[PDB]
Amino acid sequence: AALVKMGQLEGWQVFAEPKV
Amino acid sequence: YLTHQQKVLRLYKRALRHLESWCIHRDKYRYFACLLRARFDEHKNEKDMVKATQLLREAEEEFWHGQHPQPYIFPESPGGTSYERYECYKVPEWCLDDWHPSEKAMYPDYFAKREQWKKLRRESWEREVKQLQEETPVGGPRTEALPPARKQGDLPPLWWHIVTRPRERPM
Amino acid sequence: SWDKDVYPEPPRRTPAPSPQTSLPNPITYLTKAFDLLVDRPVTLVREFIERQHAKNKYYYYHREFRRVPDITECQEKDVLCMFEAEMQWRRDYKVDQEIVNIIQERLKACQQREGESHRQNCAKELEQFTQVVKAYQDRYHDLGAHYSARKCLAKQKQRMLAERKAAKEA
Amino acid sequence: SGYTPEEKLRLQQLRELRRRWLKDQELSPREPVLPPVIYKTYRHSIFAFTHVLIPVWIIHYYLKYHVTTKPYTIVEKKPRIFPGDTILETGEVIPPMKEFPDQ
Amino acid sequence: MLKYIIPTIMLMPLTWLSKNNMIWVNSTAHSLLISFTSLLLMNQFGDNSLNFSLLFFSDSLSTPLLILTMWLLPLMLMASQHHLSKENLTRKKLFITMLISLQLFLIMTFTAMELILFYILFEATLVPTLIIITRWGNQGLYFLFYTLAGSLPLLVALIYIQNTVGSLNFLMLQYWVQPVHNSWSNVFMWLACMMAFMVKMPLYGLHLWLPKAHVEAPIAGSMVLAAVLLKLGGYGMLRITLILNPMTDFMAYPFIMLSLWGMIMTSSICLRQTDLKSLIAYSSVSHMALVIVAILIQTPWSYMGATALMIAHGLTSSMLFCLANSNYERIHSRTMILARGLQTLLPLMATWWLLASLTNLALPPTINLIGELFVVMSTFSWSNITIILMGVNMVITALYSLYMLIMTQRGKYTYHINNISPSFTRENALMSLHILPLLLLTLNPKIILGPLY
Amino acid sequence: MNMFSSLSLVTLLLLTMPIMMMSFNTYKPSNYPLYVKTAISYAFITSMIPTMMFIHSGQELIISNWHWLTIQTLKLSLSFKMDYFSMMFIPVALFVTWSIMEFSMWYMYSDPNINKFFKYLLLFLITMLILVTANNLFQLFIGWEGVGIMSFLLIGWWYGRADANTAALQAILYNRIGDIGFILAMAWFLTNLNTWDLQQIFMLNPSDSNMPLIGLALAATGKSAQFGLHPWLPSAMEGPTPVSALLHSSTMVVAGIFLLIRFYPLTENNKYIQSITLCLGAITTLFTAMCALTQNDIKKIIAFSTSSQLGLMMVTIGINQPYLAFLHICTHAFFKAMLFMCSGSIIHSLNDEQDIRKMGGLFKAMPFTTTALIVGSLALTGMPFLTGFYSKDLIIEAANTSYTNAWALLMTLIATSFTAIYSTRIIFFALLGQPRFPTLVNINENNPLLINSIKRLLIGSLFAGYIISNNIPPTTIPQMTMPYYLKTTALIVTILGFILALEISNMTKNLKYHYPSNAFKFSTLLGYFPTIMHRLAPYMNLSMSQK
Amino acid sequence: ITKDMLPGPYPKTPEERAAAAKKYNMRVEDYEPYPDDGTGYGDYPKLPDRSQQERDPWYDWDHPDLRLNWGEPMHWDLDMYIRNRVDTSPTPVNWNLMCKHLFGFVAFMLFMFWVGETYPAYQPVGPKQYPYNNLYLERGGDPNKEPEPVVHYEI
Amino acid sequence: GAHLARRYLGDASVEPDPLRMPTFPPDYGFPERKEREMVATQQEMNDAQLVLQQRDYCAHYLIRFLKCKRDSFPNFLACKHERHDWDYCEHLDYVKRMKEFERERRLLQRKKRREQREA
Ligand SMILES: CCCCCCCCCCCCO[C@@H]1O[C@H](CO)[C@@H](O[C@H]2O[C@H](CO)[C@@H](O)[C@H](O)[C@H]2O)[C@H](O)[C@H]1O
Ligand SMILES: *C(=O)CCCCCCCCCCCCC
Repeated sequence: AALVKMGQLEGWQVFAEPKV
Repeated sequence: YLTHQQKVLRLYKRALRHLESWCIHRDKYRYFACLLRARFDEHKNEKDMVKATQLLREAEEEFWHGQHPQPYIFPESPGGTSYERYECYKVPEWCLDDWHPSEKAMYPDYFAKREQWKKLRRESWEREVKQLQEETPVGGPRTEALPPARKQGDLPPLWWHIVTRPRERPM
Repeated sequence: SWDKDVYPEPPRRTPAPSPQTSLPNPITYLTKAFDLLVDRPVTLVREFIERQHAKNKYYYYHREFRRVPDITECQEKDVLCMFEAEMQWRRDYKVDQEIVNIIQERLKACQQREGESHRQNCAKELEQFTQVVKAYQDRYHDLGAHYSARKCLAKQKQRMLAERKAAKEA
Repeated sequence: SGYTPEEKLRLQQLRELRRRWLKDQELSPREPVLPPVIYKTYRHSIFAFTHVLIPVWIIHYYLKYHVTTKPYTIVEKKPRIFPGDTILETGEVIPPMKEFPDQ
Repeated sequence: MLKYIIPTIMLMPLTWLSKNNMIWVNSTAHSLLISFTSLLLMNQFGDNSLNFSLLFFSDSLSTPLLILTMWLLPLMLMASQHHLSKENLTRKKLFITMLISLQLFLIMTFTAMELILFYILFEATLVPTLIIITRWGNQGLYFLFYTLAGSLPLLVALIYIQNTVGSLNFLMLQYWVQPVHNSWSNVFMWLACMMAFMVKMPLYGLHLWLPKAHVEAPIAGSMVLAAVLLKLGGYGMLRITLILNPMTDFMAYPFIMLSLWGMIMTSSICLRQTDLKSLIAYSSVSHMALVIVAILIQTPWSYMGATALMIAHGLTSSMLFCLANSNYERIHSRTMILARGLQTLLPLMATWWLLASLTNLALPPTINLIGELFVVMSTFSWSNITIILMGVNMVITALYSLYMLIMTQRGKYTYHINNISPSFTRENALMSLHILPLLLLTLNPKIILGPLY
Repeated sequence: MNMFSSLSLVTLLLLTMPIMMMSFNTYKPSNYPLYVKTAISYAFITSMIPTMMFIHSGQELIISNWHWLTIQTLKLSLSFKMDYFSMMFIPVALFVTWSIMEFSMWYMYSDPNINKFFKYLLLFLITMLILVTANNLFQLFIGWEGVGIMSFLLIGWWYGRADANTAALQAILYNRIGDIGFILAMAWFLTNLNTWDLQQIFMLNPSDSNMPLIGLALAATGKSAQFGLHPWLPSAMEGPTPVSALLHSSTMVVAGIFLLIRFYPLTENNKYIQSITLCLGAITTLFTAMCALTQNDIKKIIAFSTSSQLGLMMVTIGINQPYLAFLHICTHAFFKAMLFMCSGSIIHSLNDEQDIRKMGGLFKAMPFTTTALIVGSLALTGMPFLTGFYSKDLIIEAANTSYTNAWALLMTLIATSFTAIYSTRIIFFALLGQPRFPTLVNINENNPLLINSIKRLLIGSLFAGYIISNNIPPTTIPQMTMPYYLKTTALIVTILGFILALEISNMTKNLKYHYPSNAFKFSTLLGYFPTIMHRLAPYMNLSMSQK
Repeated sequence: ITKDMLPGPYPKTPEERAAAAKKYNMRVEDYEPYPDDGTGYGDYPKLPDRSQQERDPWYDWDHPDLRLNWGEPMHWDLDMYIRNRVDTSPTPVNWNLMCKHLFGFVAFMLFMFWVGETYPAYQPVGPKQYPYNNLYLERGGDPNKEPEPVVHYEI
Repeated sequence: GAHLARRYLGDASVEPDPLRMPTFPPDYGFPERKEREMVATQQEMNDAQLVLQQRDYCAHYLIRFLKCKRDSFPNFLACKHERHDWDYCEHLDYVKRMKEFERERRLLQRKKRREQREA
């Protein structure tokens, strides 16, 4: 929960879209 | 653990010693020591053993009130100022087995006699062990008293560490 | 033997003896024994050694580091220029440490030398020590173990901005 | 409250061995078998030379030519100057104090 | 560094190609020669480090650790060759090879210029270490926890830093370091960059693997573990803190509290330890808690003290394990109270016990005291109140150091122990090779003060 | 200057030579103790030459010969302060040690480790001279902790005896608690000033010196066994008698006072610190003098006598008379060392009996030990014109006429009366009366080593105070005007103490039973502080450590 | 040694008590485990909380300095109760009276020192007088700033 | 002394305060007061390296004694008269401070008497 809230605020990608 | 007699005699000695610490001077101690003996002689022939125990109990409570906070202690007694002073100087005899032969050669006569004792120890061990087996009831000893040697030529069982213990002033 | 300007000593003034007694002074007879027994043989041995050093004379030099551009002139992330500025700043940092050490030794020598009158007679040395310690503190204090020319420059700019802001306030 | 005959006998037997053991700790005449005012002045003279004179030569050499050759290594408290004194370095004479009130 | 890597590698062919009975003579003689040449690394400059190539470098921090590492290998060989006497030849040679490969990884670890190269070698040191302790030891959760909470997060953080900064070369990071701004993601980067080193120090609260490890390890394993392996954590933190500012200002607080309190706790525990090897292991936790504090407050004085403490502890703690091992090889027990009054039976070995104890309690002017003093001065500026905790720790340390000396060396000897043979020349030489260099470093302390000097 | 400095250092170097030659270099095990005694004898002579030069012209030196380490802006050099305090103390310490070493040659004759004993005594002396000549705090700390370690090794000399080891560890414990204050002072001076050198500390002369001086006072409390950290000094009697003589006179115990004397330029201006040191000294001198009134071990009485005198020195610090405190150090060394050697003479002749209740009747049986004991006792009690009168009497006058804490002044005067009582106690029970010792009489003091060592200290306890006080330059303005009842207070309270003590000691011969009052038990058991504290604190710490 | 002869978990049924008591060379009546709380004593016996100093010094102990016999169960806190550490011997004065007397003495002294500070002794004299403006320059005063003079007169 | 019983048990208003005094002008009741003369100069006391607490109105006698003590070495008994002159001068100095205390005491008593008289 604390991590999930942190990721929402910081925009941490779970399944990050390929970029490079 | 101690009989009633042994407790009365141990209090008598302890009371006298603490009295000595108070009086200091020998004439004064002699006077009060005789009064203390007269107190022990007052109830010497007490038959009622309930009365006698009560007398001993009160005696020990009176002793606790009257004891010296700093009684005299013989220098080498436990708690004395020389107690265990020389323990650092007591080296066990088995250390001699590890001497370099050049160290042993400075004392030929001593180390020759030392072999004889080691031989005497080895040849006696089996008979000492056998003696203790045939005198020990089934279940092991009930006390720590050891027996003497009962034949001629036998040595009392478990003698080595008593006979060859370090001297009290080893240097 | 050393630069008397860098490590100054005031002129010495020993008073001439004025003995008002008739007993001989044992310290004068021990001085002559010392000169005869200790000093002279020691001097002879040294004179022999110095003769050998004279036969073989060779020299060493004090390394001179040319000046290179400061960290203020280095472009961001330009390691080649930053490396030379950083190394120079470290050399200057080490030299400033020894400058403070020189001024501290002046102060300490003055205290012992002036004796009971040191509180009044060492005012100049105390004042100079006070100023140099301030300047050293401004340059280098509070930088941390990972100090650098960059962090020193950032500290300077913070101080300069505060001074500029205080000048306007006045 | 005495020894039982058993206790008496064991102590006697241990006593005999202990005394024989103690006697055997005595050294024989040959053991240990080792491998192969003038005097009062000599020791004091040799001791003075090796422990005072030689160290003072080393120390005096050390201080004179290595320690005092560096700045502020040996710092003297400057000599006291009293009125009336004469300074060797310059020859200056220090004027006497004023005249005291009678006391 | 190739002048040290290659000869160290050649110790392996030497050991395997040596005559059957010369394996200890050849490996010890030639590892001492390598240790001798390691003094060439003391070509250190006031401004620049000694940068050999694109892979390896040596500053004033890694040099003393390198010299300590290369000195320890010959000492470990002497300490081991008695209890490995009955092992067969091939297992003797395999044990020596493990020690050589551990030195090979260590010297490269302390000189790796790139942090990811450091990380790989930093983890390779565990392979020979665990083999040594298990295969020649006396008789899971921490491996799993350490990798989960230490090793793996460190790998991700280093890889992340390289993507962002573009490099992990330590020289490059000195010029491209950017400040770490407050953010939840940076809090995890900070912890990911430090937890692997804190576990290895160990940090108080993460320390219970160390007494367990020392109890199981053979003498050589305890020597390298106590002298060098713990200092990988200290060395790693001294390097990686370069790129963690200014976030270290507040992130250090919980770890400073753990160390300052942990100092007193582990020192106190030493008073009640019944096993010598556990007592020394807890003593190391106490000493290393001072190094953690010194690294975290990062002042010039604390870094000089931290470097001296790491070197001084390495010699002292290693010497204490060797002293305890010399008793174990006679009485075959680690219990401290079992064999007492040993000064009566082994007079010279009691002198080693005294000297080792005196350095352990940091008697001036030993480098144990110099390092400890510098940290005490630096933490006093950090907060004057810390002097109370530091002072109390000095008291308790002297208590357990002298308690260990008094319990084993003084009092009456134990009657029934009659196999206390005189000290061998091998053991006396081993002790003097710890304490002589340690006491000689008092004459020239500047070479173990690190790059902040 | 060249002869002054060379001879100052050769005094120290000469003392390390017997240690250096222990590494097989013409080392004569034959008579190593005699070799070490001769070195002390020659070191004393060479140290007299710099002292004479200082007495003459007041010459003073700082020798910073060797540069050891530079930590940025902090240079550490091996530096020696050959000043007033060093020039007077070193000759006194060497003179006393010379006698203690010659005494030890007879006292420790049978000890199989006689050579190791003299090595330790010599190391004890070297580490103490490092302490007193130190010019920087780090160098002082080397000597400070060096004497502490040598006390541990010498207190626990008979290491097979459990009480010896306990007493030795106790000394380390209490001294290390004081060393918290020592490192506190070092940390403050480095941070606030930028130095550990005494010269720069006195030149900057900080005004907010409460914290550094509290730290220094705490260090003095442990090392000089002031109240709170005092129990270790009486327990140090576990060591052989020569150790106590050196520990209690010219080493260890006075290092705490010496540290505060060296920092008088700072304490001169801190009235808060003067108050604290005054009160601490007053309770120490009174409390330990009370404990000595009921002790029966002759070495414990003299140990509590030292603590009481150390308290008086601490009082002198607190009234801002650092030079009188130093003079008491020097005078006290002469007769306190002699008293321990007289006690060892008695103890040796009665086969290691130390309880005065088993002595008596020795006045005629040991005439030379008796003479030294009476001379030593009279010096201690401030008998006019003996060595002790030239410091103690001035200290009482200075305290009487000072702007001072009144209760502290009172406690100090009472302790002066108590000094007479426990001095009377030793003389009465040891020398007078009838023999109370065993029947096989082995009393013999006709050994030249015994007579000569005591004799040199007996001469010291007669004229040293007069000789020293007439050579030292004045550094204060002594208070010489006061009412007759303040001028003679020390003499009166000392005489009343003798009168009171003789009455009580003569009551012991009456044929009347004797019951213990709460006050008697309080004195006998040292105010209960060791009993409560040495069981409670070890229990609390040890019990929490396991869990 | 075997697992049966090593310490075990807290004993539940009385039969485990008998086996534990024989393991520790004690009779079943004397054997008593520690409370079955969470500490982790197991079935290790709880023995009297007495220092080794209280044991008879004249008996021929197998360990004279520890006053222990071979095979006899060791107190859990034996290393705290050795003769070098915590003593629990009877004292001639009751423990509570010792504490009150000691604390009463320290409290009284600290109080009197406070009183002595508030009413200090001193002699009937005025302040000591110094020349040259109370030695303004000697005390380090600024020579460029003129000091406000202090004047002393005869009496 | 008795003077402490007065201040602490009796009336402190009429007893001098050692820290505060003098609390009256130095010329009150004193028509034309001569200043104390200092014989030794600042340079002389500086050059002699007198301790600061010794640099009082008797310093010139101390300077004289210290010079004699230096010129008579090794005779450490040769300057008794000079030592006494310094000792006596300090005695006169102390008496002056005793008079200052007494003068302040009588003035405080005088102030008390007037206040009653004005009341
Ligand atoms: C320089 C002068 C020094 C003087 C020091 C004086 C202060 C120190 C002594 C304080 C004693 C206080 O004692 C306090 O009261 C009494 C005894 O007094 C004690 O308690 C008990 O003492 C005695 C003996 O059992 C009983 O008669 C009393 O009835 C009872 O109360 C308390 O345990 C203690 O709290
Ligand atoms: C008068 O000349 C002053 C000097 C006299 C000393 C006074 C004696 C001590 C007083 C005790 C009272 C306690 C109150 C704190």
